[PDB]
Amino acid sequence: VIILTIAGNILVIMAVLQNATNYFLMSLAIADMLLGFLVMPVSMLTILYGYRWPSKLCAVWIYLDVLFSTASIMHLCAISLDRYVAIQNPIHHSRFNSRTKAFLKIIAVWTISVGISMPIPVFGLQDDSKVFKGSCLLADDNFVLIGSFVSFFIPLTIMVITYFLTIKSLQISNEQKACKVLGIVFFLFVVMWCPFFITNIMAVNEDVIGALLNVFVWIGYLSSAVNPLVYTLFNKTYRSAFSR
Amino acid sequence: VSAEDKAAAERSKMIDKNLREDGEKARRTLRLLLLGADNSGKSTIVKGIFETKFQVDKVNFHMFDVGRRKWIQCFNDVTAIIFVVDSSDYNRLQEALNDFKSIWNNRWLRTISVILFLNKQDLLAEKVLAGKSKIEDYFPEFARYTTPDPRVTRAKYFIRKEFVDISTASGDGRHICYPHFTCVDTENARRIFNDCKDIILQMNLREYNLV
Amino acid sequence: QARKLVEQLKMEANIDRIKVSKAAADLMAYCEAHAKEDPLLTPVPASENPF
Amino acid sequence: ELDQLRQEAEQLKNQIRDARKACADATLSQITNNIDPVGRIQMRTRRTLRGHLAKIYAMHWGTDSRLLVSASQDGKLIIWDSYTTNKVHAIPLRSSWVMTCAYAPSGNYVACGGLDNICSIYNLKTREGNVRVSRELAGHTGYLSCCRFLDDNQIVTSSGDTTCALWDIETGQQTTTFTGHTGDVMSLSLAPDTRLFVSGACDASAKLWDVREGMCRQTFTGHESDINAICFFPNGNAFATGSDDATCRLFDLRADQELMTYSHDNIICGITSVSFSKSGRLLLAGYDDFNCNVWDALKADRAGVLAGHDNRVSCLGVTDDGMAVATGSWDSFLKIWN
Amino acid sequence: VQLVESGGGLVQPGGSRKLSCSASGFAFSSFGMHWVRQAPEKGLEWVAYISSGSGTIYYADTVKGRFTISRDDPKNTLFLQMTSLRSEDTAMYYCVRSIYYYGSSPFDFWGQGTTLTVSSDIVMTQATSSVPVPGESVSISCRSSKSLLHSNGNTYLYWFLQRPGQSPQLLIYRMSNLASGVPDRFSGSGSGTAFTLTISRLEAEDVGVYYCMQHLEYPLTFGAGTKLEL
Ligand SMILES: COc1cc(CCNCc2ccccc2O)c(OC)cc1C#N
Repeated sequence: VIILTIAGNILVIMAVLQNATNYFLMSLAIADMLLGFLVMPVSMLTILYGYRWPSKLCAVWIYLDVLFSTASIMHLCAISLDRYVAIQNPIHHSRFNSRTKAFLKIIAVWTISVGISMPIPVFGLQDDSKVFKGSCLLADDNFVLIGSFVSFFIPLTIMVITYFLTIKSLQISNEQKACKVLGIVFFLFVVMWCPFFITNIMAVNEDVIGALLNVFVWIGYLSSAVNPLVYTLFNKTYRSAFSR
Repeated sequence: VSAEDKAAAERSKMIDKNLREDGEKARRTLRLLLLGADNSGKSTIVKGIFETKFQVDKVNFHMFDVGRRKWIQCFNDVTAIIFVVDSSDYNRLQEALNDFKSIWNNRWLRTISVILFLNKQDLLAEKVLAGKSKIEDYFPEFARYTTPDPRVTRAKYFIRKEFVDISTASGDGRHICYPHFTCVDTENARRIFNDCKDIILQMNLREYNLV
Repeated sequence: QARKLVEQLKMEANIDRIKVSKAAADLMAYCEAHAKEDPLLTPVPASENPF
Repeated sequence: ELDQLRQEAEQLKNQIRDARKACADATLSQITNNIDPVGRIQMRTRRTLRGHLAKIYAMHWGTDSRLLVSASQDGKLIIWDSYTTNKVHAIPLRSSWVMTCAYAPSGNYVACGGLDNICSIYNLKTREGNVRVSRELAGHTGYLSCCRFLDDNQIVTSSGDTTCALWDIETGQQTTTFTGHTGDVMSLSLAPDTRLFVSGACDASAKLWDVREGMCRQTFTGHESDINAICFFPNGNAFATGSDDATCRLFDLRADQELMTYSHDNIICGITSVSFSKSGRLLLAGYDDFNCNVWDALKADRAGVLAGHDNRVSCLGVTDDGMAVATGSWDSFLKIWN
Repeated sequence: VQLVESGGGLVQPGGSRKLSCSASGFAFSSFGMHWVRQAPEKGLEWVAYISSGSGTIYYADTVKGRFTISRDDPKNTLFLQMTSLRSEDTAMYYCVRSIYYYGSSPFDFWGQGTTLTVSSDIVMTQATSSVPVPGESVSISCRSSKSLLHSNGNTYLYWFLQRPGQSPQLLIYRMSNLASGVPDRFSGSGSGTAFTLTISRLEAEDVGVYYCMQHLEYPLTFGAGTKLEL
């Protein structure tokens, strides 16, 4: 998993075709690469240590991971919205585009990500009760519910509405190649992201739930790895550059 | 730097600020290009270098037509070409086909889409209903062609088909042609509007990696 | 028009010519006498260079 | 009538070929065999002057060699200062289409024309701190392809209706018209003495014109397609041409015949410009592959390659001092190499 | 081009007065205005400068904090606002226009002056005050506190000639170039810290006072001046 994630992100960044959009693709790849470099090695050791903690590095680690995951999904929401306005009415979308929109969108998504992750380190550093329960796993029910609600209950509603509207608007072969691709992308994303957050919001046999949590957080890491490939694998020039 | 150099740098900054605004204002209009040989009526479709300017649904269009291999490299950023052909003369249809073939397979217009306009269909109707002049005289393959008064429909479908056949022989899927059968017709701006919208839509689909 | 064309050709017909050895020799002599001044051909110091 | 004319023309053409084929005793590449070669040269881009919002079609160095003009398809002309990369002046044109540009030898005027058949002249040093039109020279039938300044009162222009003209600016009307071309005239080059000038057209033949008399002097034909550029050896007794056959050629005046051809199997694209060096050894060239080459002019062996653009290169210019070289492009950025 | 200044008159000490200058016949927006005041028994002294587009503002040490300079592009006017006046401010104020670009010449035109009467630094000095002299060449030398030659190779020295009862006019800019409308007989030569102005074939109406000004850095300081008599 680690090797695949790092290689995909690295190869896509090197290849990037410098349109006014693909800077957004490079940014998303950077966030995914960051999660793999720091989060993947730690979590691996915890599974091997059988939930052991081989202290000052715990509280900081929980915050760092939250900032990454939040930025990733936020990038997907920004892409969907833009795409919709490019298919409902294309002329007024080609009007308002001044090659500076990418700078604004990149600043806006990153700003929101730091604010949501700002609280976890200050609270965790003071009272280790929240952070370490020697498992270094979050405890507070109220914060978990609020954080999960903001991180994953607003984007799902936005992405679902936008997908329905776009597929409705597209309906004469290039349109039959676009409908298929949109369907594939949405199905992969939802089936790779929903289970962990569903279970976590449900809870708050403890062994069953623990093992399920392990498998599902690894599935989430796998989705982080798959994101960059499918987005740029349908273009021909991307393929040729990849082969070269 | 001395005092003069700082004053000169200030002047340069102001120059640049003006250039940017002019560029955006220029970027808010759509440009076209008009082509047609003679005895076609290019001027009566929307009723050194001449130019017109019109608008529909708060979008601004610009047209350009001169009165040709060497100055054609200048027009390779326009959105669409317009090609007006006559449909009542049978003597010169081969010349119009050869001209269309030369424009479609040029080297600098490999990604610019064409709009067609076959003019004067009522004169075609009268000339084919009189029976004095027959299409079988000039085109041999017309005898066997059967349509997919029925005579007018068969004839006009044959004339449209040969142009589209020239179009689909080798295009590579990067640009396409949009035929039309234009008569006193007063709705020649709505058609161009819809076809330009579709052109930009295909461009946006191509850029977002879906295709 | 053919009268003007043939008149032009006849006027062009009589003109002085020289061998190619002399023309090539003069070309190479000029190219060689002013070699010390070309700044693009021969490299120059950074301080001396304006850019 | 017709038979005698055709026979006479054929007889004269054969006579001319026979006469010019009695002088060629030795080729050029057989005379300069024992010459030390140039080696390898490398030029790194020293500057890049940005600020245009479309393609660049023309360029011309100042007599001082520190300033330059540049005309774009966005309808604006910009005068730059090469040392500090600052914009001295910005001029907006009435017609967006433009294909040429020039800088007067004194430094008081510039000129430009395009697809509107009119050549307009702008005056630079006035009261009120303005840049306003002085004259609008008209009288051609097709577009203008190149115009070079002779004095502060004379111009020579080459149009696309197979003719060249010499204008006197004050009165506003032509004084001499040169005819005899069968295709559009694409390039015009003056001489260091400013008494003769050469012209190149689209029927694969270049001509040598006299300025005061007004009559063609010699005609050279050695190409397979149209010609897009032309220059003059710094001596004033040779000139190099470039065509759509992806090959360059060096014609001679006194010997009357072609001397050498520069071509490579790998390159098949047409050329768009040409220039010499201050001494006359190097020969620059700009292709449609988005890069330029440097040829050793006495051996026909490549010497170096400049590749800093992404779209084709339109114009190439060399300063009077020879300190630097500037190349324009369709990527809206023109750099300065040393 | 025309420059007109309206204002002035007897003012009680501590009073506030406004001077308005209107320019016509040229593009006001491109040029940058300057304010210069001349004492009755003293040489010209720089007061304030306003940049084109109001980007940069500079003031003299003496008038700093009590003088405000503003301009309106649409009305084509320049305004100077003075408050808390003193006794030593009795003088004549002249409107000056300067444009800065490569090869351009600053301080080309001087507007008509007005009268207002109330009820470190480069030091440049000229040894000769009065010289007695038609048909005989004359030489004027202006000394400098420090070298005015910059790294670029441009030395900034300006020579101004003022006729009796008339506004001063530019003669030589950068110590070599000659201003437009000036006769060829005037010549300028210089070296670091030593500048000499040589005029030959002197004729009538050439009599006047000559001032040497350095533009190397703010504040600009004028020379004492030399008077020519028949
Ligand atoms: C541990 O608590 C949280 C973890 C995350 C991200 C986990 N990162 C791995 C991961 C798992 C499933 C799907 C995708 C993934 O990237 C989170 O994002 C909003 C919120 C909370 C809370 N409260």
